[PDB]
Amino acid sequence: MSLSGKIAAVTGAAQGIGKAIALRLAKDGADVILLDVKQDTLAETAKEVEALGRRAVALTADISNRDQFRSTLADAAKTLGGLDIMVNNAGICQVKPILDIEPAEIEKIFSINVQGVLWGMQAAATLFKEKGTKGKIINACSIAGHEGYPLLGAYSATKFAVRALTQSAAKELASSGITVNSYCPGIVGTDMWVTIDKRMAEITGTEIGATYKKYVEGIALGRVETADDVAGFVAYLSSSDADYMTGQSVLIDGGLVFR
Amino acid sequence: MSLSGKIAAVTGAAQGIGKAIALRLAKDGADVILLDVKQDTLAETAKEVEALGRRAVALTADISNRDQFRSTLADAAKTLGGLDIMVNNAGICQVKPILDIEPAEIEKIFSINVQGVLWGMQAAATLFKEKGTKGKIINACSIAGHEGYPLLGAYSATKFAVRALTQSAAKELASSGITVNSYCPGIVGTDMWVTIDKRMAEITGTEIGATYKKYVEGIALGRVETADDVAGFVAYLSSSDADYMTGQSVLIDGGLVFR
Amino acid sequence: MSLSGKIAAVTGAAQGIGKAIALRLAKDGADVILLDVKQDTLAETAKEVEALGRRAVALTADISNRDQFRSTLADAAKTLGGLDIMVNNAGICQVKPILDIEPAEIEKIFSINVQGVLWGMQAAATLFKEKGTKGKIINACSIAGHEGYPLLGAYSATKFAVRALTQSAAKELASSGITVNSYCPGIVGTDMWVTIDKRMAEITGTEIGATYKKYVEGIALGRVETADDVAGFVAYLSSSDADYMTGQSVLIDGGLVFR
Amino acid sequence: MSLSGKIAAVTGAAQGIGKAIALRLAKDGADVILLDVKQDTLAETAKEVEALGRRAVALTADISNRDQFRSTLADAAKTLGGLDIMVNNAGICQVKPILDIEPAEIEKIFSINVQGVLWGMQAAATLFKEKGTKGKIINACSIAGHEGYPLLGAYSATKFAVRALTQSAAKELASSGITVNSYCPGIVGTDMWVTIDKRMAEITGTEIGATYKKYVEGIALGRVETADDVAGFVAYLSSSDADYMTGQSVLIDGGLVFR
Repeated sequence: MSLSGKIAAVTGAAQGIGKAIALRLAKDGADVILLDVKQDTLAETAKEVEALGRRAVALTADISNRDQFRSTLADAAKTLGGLDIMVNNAGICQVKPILDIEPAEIEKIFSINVQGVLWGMQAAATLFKEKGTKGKIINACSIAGHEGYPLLGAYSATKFAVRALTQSAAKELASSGITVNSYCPGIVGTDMWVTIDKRMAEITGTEIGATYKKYVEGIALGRVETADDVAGFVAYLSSSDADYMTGQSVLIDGGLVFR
Repeated sequence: MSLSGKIAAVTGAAQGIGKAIALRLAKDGADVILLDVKQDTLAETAKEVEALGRRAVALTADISNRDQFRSTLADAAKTLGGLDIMVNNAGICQVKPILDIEPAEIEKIFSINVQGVLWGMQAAATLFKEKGTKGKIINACSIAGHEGYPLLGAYSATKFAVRALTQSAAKELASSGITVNSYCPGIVGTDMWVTIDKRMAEITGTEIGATYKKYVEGIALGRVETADDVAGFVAYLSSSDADYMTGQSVLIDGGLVFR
Repeated sequence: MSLSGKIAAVTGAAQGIGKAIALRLAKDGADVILLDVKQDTLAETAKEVEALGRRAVALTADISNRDQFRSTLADAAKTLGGLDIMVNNAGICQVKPILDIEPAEIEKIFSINVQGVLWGMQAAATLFKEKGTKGKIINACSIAGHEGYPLLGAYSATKFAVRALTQSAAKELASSGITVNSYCPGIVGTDMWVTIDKRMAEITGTEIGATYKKYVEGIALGRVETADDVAGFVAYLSSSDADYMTGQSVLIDGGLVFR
Repeated sequence: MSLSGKIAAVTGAAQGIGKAIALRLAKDGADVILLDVKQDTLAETAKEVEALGRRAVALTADISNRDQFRSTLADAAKTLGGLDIMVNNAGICQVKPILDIEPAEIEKIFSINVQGVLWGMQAAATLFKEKGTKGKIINACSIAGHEGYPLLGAYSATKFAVRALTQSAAKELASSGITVNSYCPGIVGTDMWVTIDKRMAEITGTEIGATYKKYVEGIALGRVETADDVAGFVAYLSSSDADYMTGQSVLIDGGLVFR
């Protein structure tokens, strides 16, 4: 029971990877702050956390709004009595060739994926420094944060930027006893990849379905990633056994990118 | 005379590294499109190019304005009769601890250093694809694009993002015969580093002068970098001898970051 | 709990990091095959494992002997009824300037650190494949397998080699259901660094104290690593929460090398 | 022009990439020390160098013999009146699955590819230091020194080792005014890849054709590399435009490995 007496906050917690993370951290002992954008789906996840025997707080928030993130996270931490782990999971993906990326498009993805991570690090680090907590910041990165991919230039740019922020924050926050690491998933099997494939097809002229299949064919381990696969590594990063790890952006990707 | 009959465009060309690049490319044979923000200093650099025996066009431009960059670069290319090399050199630096970075601050540095590079790649690639030119795109990156540094989180984030964009664009533009690479300088000896040191001191309590000295002490080769050091490698990247190199972000840094 | 029913083998198990690893895997549920070079100290460690209610086989072996390692590992796996996890921990260190490295010296460290890892990988994967088990190979790498360190040319070369073999093996063995990863510790012992620091001053004219400050006081977390820090991450890599991770060489180094 | 007055040594100079390198350095102005294993083909290459109005010394040597390499290089440097540039080009390749690599096999490739590079570095740096020259050591690395490739475990391990020794040597020799870098070609010959592709299918159950497509048709630029591509970058690394570059292992690979 690694996380007994701990409090973890997770962004994008209502579904997908963030939900899996929230539930895994709750199973390992933590009370959970669930942040997302739709109250009704958040409330459902909150009940599943409470069913596992933990306390949950479920609040809508815009991770791209610096001051509101800070205040909302502080409200939730006050309600539960602390904060020990911050998982900056929420992000968005875009698909567009380098030549066709437009200004509003790229401003939008940076606002969510880069500023939103930054604002969450700041909100959590502020709270940690208040009680002298040896806190953990855990950011969502990607295989696309280690290598730039075609048609994913904007997304890759934001995940490289999250890696940068991970490193700079690890170095600056170490003297406050706060570690900062990222997790880098591969191909996580979702309806989302069906959407990516569709777009990719219309852009290129390949057959619908072909691109998603070809990507899966590339994974050394021969299967797609589950949200629980990602959650298992986030659980390690949340634990005492990661105390001495900081600044790292670790691939759990089935053998796609090798570092 | 590697660049005879070639046309190169350089952003931030009026001074510093961009000026050194412009002059070196002109010495190697190219006619030069000089882009920057002050007409009077641009005009001076233009005259030095013309003194080396080349043609120059010198135009003010805001690299963060997508459509204006495209049209201005096109005007200059029409005036000279082509475009073969695009050097996205201009950028800005900020100094601020991770916890204190503000929304307008980070929007500003991304607009210049990330969007501005993107818009220049798009402007140049459009022109190359018009005549079937085997063009070269060369982006300014940094040691801070390979490792995140303390107090340089925003800057590092933008240079990691430029590396991403370099990779994704190299992969997507290869079939058009266009290569995309970046150069990554170290500590380039300038009044700029005196300013960085000053800020860093006020933030931390170290002595004015101490931080710049300590950084120089770190360079394996034992001397600071000159703008001509950077220009020499940009000259290689502009040449035939770099035809088979694409997607790379190469450190010319005196032995600071090792990849 | 985490490794209930599993059997693990660990080289260099009698003392040090390897003993910590062995004891942690036993605490987590695994019976252990302890391999090292001195029977008396192996026997002591086996008794600690047995006191946990775990089964232990303790056998002397030379990791650099391909055929002997194969047969000794197979003998132990037969005794215990299987083999799930192979930790290639044992290795040696040498401190010598690049210019002074001699033929017998470099052959010795490659024999132990590179051939020894390869022979272990071969011994364990032969067992996993002949039985059909989904096994895990876990190799000891280092900060020095990610960056070459002064006076550690030979050691760094061997650790880089280990990372290469981790990646090639991960790619080749994935279709047999076998994962291959490495763990990369930072600075555990400090005496070697005093030595290195002195010798760096003598051979390059660095100041005394300055290399030790750079590397030992350069650790972001501000403390040296313990054997338990290392064993904690090895326990993660042994666990089902690492099932989807392959080909990786992960730094648990207190913030020294950033990837 | 670029290397006027310089003297360079190149191993594997009789044929192939090493002959291209030798001829390019001669064209650029350097007298050349040609080192290889067969006197008759060395003599032919020396005659091509001499036809340029350059001086050549052609001597047989075994790069894996430390003392002999030292004395033969010194003999040649004395004949020509100095030594400025050392290119450690010669190496061998092997294709073998990780599980099947044998002791004499791996010892052979490490002897040639790792010890041979180290002995060359030592032979040249001894000369540079005893005379006080600011020399350049340039080592042959590979895509396989940045990522481990299937069936190329041993070769990849040696090339990773070469990158380590490049970095350690760069750090140790900088204070003597010596730079150390590596060049990392991609895919030049295609026959080896057909072999690898077949053998991958046999050992992992991949489809025939699928490995060759992944690696050979995965080159972004869409064509294999020539010896001239490699020699062009080696010419840059020999030149004063690389003075500030040290510790680097640069990919000229058509867009295969992205760093």
